[PDB]
Amino acid sequence: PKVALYNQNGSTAGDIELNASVFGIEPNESVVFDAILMQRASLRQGTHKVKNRSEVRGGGRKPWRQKGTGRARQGSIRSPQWRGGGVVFGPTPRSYSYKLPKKVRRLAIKSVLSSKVIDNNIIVLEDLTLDTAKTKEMAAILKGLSVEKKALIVTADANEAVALSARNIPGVTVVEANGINVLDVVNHEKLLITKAAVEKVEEVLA
Amino acid sequence: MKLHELKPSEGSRKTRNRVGRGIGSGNGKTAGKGHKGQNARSGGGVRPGFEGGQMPLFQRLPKRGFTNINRKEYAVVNLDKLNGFAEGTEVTPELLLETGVISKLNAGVKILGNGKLEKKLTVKANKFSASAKEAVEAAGGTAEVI
Amino acid sequence: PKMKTHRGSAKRFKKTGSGKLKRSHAYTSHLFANKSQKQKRKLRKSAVVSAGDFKRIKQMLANI
Amino acid sequence: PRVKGGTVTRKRRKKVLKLAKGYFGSKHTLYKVANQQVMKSGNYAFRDRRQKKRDFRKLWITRINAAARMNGLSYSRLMHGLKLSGIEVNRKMLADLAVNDLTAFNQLADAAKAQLNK
RNA sequence: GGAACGAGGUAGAUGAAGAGGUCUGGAAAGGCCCGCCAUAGGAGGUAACAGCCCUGUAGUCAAAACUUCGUUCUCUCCUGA
RNA sequence: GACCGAUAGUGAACCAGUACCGUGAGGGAAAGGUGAAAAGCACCCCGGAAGGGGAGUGAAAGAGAUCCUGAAACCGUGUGCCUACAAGUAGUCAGAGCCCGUUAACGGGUGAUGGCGUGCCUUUUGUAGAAUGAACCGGCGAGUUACGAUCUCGUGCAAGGUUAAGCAGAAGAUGCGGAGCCGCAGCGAAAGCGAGUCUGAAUAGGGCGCAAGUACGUGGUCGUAGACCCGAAACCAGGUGA
RNA sequence: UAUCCUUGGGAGUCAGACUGCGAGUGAUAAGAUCCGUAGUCGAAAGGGAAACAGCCCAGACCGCCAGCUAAGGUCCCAAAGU
RNA sequence: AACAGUGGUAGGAGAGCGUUCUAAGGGCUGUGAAGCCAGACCGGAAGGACUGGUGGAGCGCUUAGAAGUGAGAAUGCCGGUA
Ligand SMILES: [K+]
Ligand SMILES: [K+]
Ligand SMILES: [K+]
Ligand SMILES: [K+]
Ligand SMILES: [K+]
Ligand SMILES: [K+]
Ligand SMILES: [K+]
Ligand SMILES: [K+]
Ligand SMILES: [K+]
Ligand SMILES: [K+]
Ligand SMILES: [K+]
Ligand SMILES: [K+]
Ligand SMILES: [K+]
Ligand SMILES: [Mg+2]
Ligand SMILES: [Mg+2]
Ligand SMILES: [Mg+2]
Ligand SMILES: [Mg+2]
Ligand SMILES: [Mg+2]
Ligand SMILES: [Mg+2]
Ligand SMILES: [Mg+2]
Ligand SMILES: [Mg+2]
Ligand SMILES: [Mg+2]
Ligand SMILES: [Mg+2]
Ligand SMILES: [Mg+2]
Ligand SMILES: [Mg+2]
Ligand SMILES: [Mg+2]
Ligand SMILES: [Mg+2]
Ligand SMILES: [Mg+2]
Ligand SMILES: [Mg+2]
Ligand SMILES: [Mg+2]
Ligand SMILES: [Mg+2]
Ligand SMILES: [Mg+2]
Ligand SMILES: [Mg+2]
Ligand SMILES: [Mg+2]
Ligand SMILES: [Mg+2]
Ligand SMILES: [Mg+2]
Ligand SMILES: [Mg+2]
Ligand SMILES: [Mg+2]
Ligand SMILES: [Mg+2]
Ligand SMILES: [Mg+2]
Ligand SMILES: [Mg+2]
Ligand SMILES: [Mg+2]
Ligand SMILES: [Mg+2]
Ligand SMILES: [Mg+2]
Ligand SMILES: [Mg+2]
Ligand SMILES: [Mg+2]
Ligand SMILES: [Mg+2]
Ligand SMILES: [Mg+2]
Ligand SMILES: [Mg+2]
Ligand SMILES: [Mg+2]
Ligand SMILES: [Mg+2]
Ligand SMILES: [Mg+2]
Ligand SMILES: [Mg+2]
Ligand SMILES: [Mg+2]
Ligand SMILES: [Mg+2]
Ligand SMILES: [Mg+2]
Ligand SMILES: [Mg+2]
Ligand SMILES: [Mg+2]
Ligand SMILES: [Mg+2]
Repeated sequence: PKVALYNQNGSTAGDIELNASVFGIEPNESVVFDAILMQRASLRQGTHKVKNRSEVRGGGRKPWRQKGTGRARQGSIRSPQWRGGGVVFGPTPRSYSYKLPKKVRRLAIKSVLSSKVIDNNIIVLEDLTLDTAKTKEMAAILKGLSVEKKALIVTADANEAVALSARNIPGVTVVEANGINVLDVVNHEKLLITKAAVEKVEEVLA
Repeated sequence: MKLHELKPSEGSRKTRNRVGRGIGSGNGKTAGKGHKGQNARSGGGVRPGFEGGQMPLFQRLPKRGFTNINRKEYAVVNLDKLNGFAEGTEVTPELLLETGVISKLNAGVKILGNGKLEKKLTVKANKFSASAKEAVEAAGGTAEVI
Repeated sequence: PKMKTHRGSAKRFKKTGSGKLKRSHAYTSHLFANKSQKQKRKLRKSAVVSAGDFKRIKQMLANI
Repeated sequence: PRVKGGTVTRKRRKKVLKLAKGYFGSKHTLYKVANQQVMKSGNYAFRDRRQKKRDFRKLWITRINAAARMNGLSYSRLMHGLKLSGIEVNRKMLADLAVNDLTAFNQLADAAKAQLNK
């Protein structure tokens, strides 16, 4: 669909036409949900462990004879009902990652991109060239574009000055065109793409 | 979508059943295992196909046959699949594999005679059924053994 | 790990087009003096695994 | 993540103990016996809400019988006579009159006697 | 076996911006109203929760000595159809 | 770090492989928290001291040394109602009297007396059971995870569906990667033939076929793993002891 | 009258008890034992049979200080006929 | 709306309550967080508030996610105390 093409300063320099196959689809809310869960699951480190009765120190001998003492029968001081005993089940190191079908991955990214167009949270820029890598300048540009809350800045190639300038601002992430992902798109309110980046995204997705 | 208003597809996710969490659940105490016996025990139950010492089914019945070491299985292609191609196309095994009419080649391509063919094709294949070779030739084509 | 096929069963049974198990008959080894020709003709042919048995053994041939 | 037992256990058990206030000795103090007694109290309360309706009807009949016999009728004949007269005043109300307004009760008893003496 | 050159390791150095006002308070890092820095909004500390108080952080520097890696020369060795 | 937070997490947050136990090999604990700062209570008083009451410090001392919080069992002091003719699974429903006054409700406490009423759990044909288990209170304490299988549901794509290792990339998403896997064709022991095929001498008859899957997710169940938790007597290996 | 069948997922059960009726075993004993048949218990509280799983009556979603009945009852305990 | 139904062990099925952690959003809190104590409040249940006291720094709520997710019994284990 058609959107306003801005500059760094915040003046409108005509209207770019986005690819309707990428930016104009009906968002599939079920695949977006699946894509978010999957991505959040993939971030999990899963480094958790407990000692079962075998792994707890000691506990080899039978605490006391089977019969005659008047006590409950016990096999080990580290049996799970004992204080200081092994855990039954409990966490073990594991991955939480899984892969959705590639077509579902594509539909998820197109859905959230096309959702940003519907919500009018897509700011297509002519270019984003910070001369000096300065955070004050990046902050001024974002005020210039009325970007109050969070924002994902999307450059075509790895822009050093933009990446450095935005690094320290809370809630402002910078990615290349290839580094766009569902979770980053959905988590940031505004999506600031350059014209070069939009072309690079449309190359892959369409 | 919003991260603060996520919702799964209806019927995509159920709550897991947790046994042995009190009587109200209906799987309290015995955890749905009933009372006593081998099936209620931890690690319990007999191995698959065990009939409590009655001679098992598999063991009552005879072994049959052998596996041929040199068995050829062909990637079969019915006539209805060949209708996808336009007239004048030399339908080779490489073309069928590249277009994805067949997924794997195996011993080779056999053309079989289910469905209709209404395309003049130079079908090149390892094998043909009698009816397939007829149907290719009948509609102007050339069945070629390769 | 991967579930192991019951190899004894894989040598006796075979899956049909609609997912039934084809089987041979028992009583087809010896002692043919003690069986009628009618019995022998019928035991020669193949049969299906019954519903009750199929429930018991289906997973043992899952990989086939 | 680990879930400690935490506060849920104390909260649940304490509510049972507050329901057991006034019970004797350990039955208001200790969770296990308080729990049993609160449960038993439930069975009894359910049963007795039913028995209450039996016990009050029994009480009203006794009082109607006493008042009837002051008017020279048994309860059996009074109720027969009231049924024949088509008086549909229930036993609660008849027993209320028997205590509170015996002259009104006597009129109803006279109405019953009129039907019986037919 | 030696030298030279480069990049690391084993100590460190430098390092932007608010005691802003006011309100509660034992104390302000908190509230309210205002600034400012940011290649630094990692973190820990500080009388309650601190980018701007301290130790720091980003960035940029630094080694007498021992040590690791690389490179070049030296050095050493050597006909293959 | 969708790991633990002092019965957890290492056996060990603390002078722990210590103390303690054992001839020895060997077994193997318990035990964290004053305060922002010691400003760690000068001085007076009772007491031999301990301990306390003032005073002072502090935001707080009912933060004063196993000194943050401080549950329950358990032990006490005070007293509103009841209680010395009563037969009690201890309540419940009915109910005066007396004493109160609330999250203000056809309220709260107590309970003379009346009716009814043999705890809970387990295990059983059947248990108030003179079967089992629990002194009480607190904490801890049991269907899990991985990889396969299968079914239901969901989603994507659909006669197709899907990549694995790996490479690049935050330990990420994702891109690339089609090797491989399942399905679209079956029948037959097999050669093989193929909408059929096998049996058979047979155009016969009969068997099995003909006339939506797949990738991923949640859930149910199954397999292999200790596989819901606790429990033997024993077996074997290497040591330690006259 | 509203069940029934088929396919697939998940079970539990394989100690039963008494009562009536029909039989065996026994001694035409057993609260015995073993079948058949129906019920109840099991897994069913309520009313009756003093008390009393299995008998008689009857199936408790919850509330009521309404009413009619069942078995069983109506002198007093104890509701209703001296 | 009408009509009918709603005892239940093993067991199947469904709908929910609460706990810790995470994400996102939105809040509370030294003008007093969690915890603890008390109450005559609210919901069909699991449970949830409100008020006051103690406490002295953290914690809800919404939606989704993940589980060391719920104890009264194991002659259970440890502690305390009868
Ligand atoms: K079950
Ligand atoms: K320990
Ligand atoms: K008292
Ligand atoms: K009583
Ligand atoms: K005994
Ligand atoms: K046929
Ligand atoms: K599908
Ligand atoms: K599954
Ligand atoms: K299992
Ligand atoms: K019988
Ligand atoms: K409080
Ligand atoms: K558990
Ligand atoms: K116990
Ligand atoms: Mg061991
Ligand atoms: Mg442990
Ligand atoms: Mg059940
Ligand atoms: Mg239980
Ligand atoms: Mg049991
Ligand atoms: Mg049994
Ligand atoms: Mg069983
Ligand atoms: Mg033979
Ligand atoms: Mg924790
Ligand atoms: Mg607990
Ligand atoms: Mg009644
Ligand atoms: Mg400095
Ligand atoms: Mg100031
Ligand atoms: Mg504080
Ligand atoms: Mg603690
Ligand atoms: Mg420890
Ligand atoms: Mg010694
Ligand atoms: Mg205090
Ligand atoms: Mg403190
Ligand atoms: Mg304390
Ligand atoms: Mg007296
Ligand atoms: Mg007397
Ligand atoms: Mg017995
Ligand atoms: Mg006794
Ligand atoms: Mg026993
Ligand atoms: Mg005992
Ligand atoms: Mg206990
Ligand atoms: Mg031996
Ligand atoms: Mg020796
Ligand atoms: Mg010696
Ligand atoms: Mg029987
Ligand atoms: Mg008997
Ligand atoms: Mg019969
Ligand atoms: Mg039973
Ligand atoms: Mg029944
Ligand atoms: Mg009865
Ligand atoms: Mg009775
Ligand atoms: Mg019973
Ligand atoms: Mg009547
Ligand atoms: Mg009477
Ligand atoms: Mg029911
Ligand atoms: Mg009913
Ligand atoms: Mg279930
Ligand atoms: Mg907490
Ligand atoms: Mg409060
Ligand atoms: Mg648990």
